[PDB]
Amino acid sequence: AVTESAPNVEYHDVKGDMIQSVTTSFDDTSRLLTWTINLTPRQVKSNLGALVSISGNQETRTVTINGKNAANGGVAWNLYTGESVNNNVLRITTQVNDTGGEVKLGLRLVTSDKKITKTNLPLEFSQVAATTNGSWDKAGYNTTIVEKDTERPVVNVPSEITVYRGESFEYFATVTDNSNAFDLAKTVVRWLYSNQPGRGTEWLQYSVTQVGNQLKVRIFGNVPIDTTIGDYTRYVVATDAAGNVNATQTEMGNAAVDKTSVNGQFKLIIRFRIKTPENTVFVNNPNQLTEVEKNLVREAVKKSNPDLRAQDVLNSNYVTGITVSNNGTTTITYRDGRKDIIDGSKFIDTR
Ligand SMILES: [Ca+2]
Repeated sequence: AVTESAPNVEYHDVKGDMIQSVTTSFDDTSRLLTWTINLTPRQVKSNLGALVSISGNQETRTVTINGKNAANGGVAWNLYTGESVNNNVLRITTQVNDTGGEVKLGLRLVTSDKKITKTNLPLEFSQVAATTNGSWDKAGYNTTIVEKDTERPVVNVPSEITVYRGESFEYFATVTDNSNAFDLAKTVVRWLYSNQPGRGTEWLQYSVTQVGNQLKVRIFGNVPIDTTIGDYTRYVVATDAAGNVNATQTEMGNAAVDKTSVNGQFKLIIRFRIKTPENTVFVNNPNQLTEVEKNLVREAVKKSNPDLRAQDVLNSNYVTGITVSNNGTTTITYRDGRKDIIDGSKFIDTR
């Protein structure tokens, strides 16, 4: 990624008459730094010369003057020469090391109708007339470049997010990073296969905010009353400013196949919200229900839970999935093997 910036002015000779403005553009992929120096000499002349100093954390790659590669005059300072035009640009590109930190650029600039050489460059305004006899400038700039960030961001998400059919939910994840700088657009909640909430869970929504040095990820939505009961693996995948991700596409795929976990993974569990019958079932002996009575009990649980479909229980069969004990305690075993238990005494009276 790129960032375009304007560096600090460390020093500038008030008697300079060339530099119009300086900007910087850093590419954090290549870690190339570009210093752009816009020039409007009062005395254009034919030739432009630039004595360039850079901090030890940079090493020069390219220097262009008026769009063309500058002749390298050679050597703390290095001479570059090229064409002088009234609206000119000197562009200096450096490789920044891995550390980054404060970067500096120093400049001694001239125009001249003479060939500009290392023996004839003036070091101060007062020596200009006797040497290059044109325009002159003298400045130093500084700015700060981030350290190379190779450490992935870390998501903290509940290991399990449980939601209920017919109800809304809201959970929260957090992301941190050593750089404390993130890419919120590339921070998502998704299933394995694509950047989408996933087939069967299209209702899964999220939003991302930066709160201080953390990301706050809201995971929320409304669960349809007829969505599939069971569990799903989903992933919080966050990207830092440098482009590091907590879990890569390859890693997610391996984790899904091997049944292992990645940072940011959670299990999304969809549950039915069970309701105890309010309608009383009357039995002969509350400790030994007859088979006829157990069927009354199953029907009453079905009545009190009308959104519980055959396909929602074990083996898609109400008789298999809703079992009733000798004391009328009812177990509802769902298609996924999870279960709810209703105490029989809650809704069973002795006749
Ligand atoms: Ca990082």
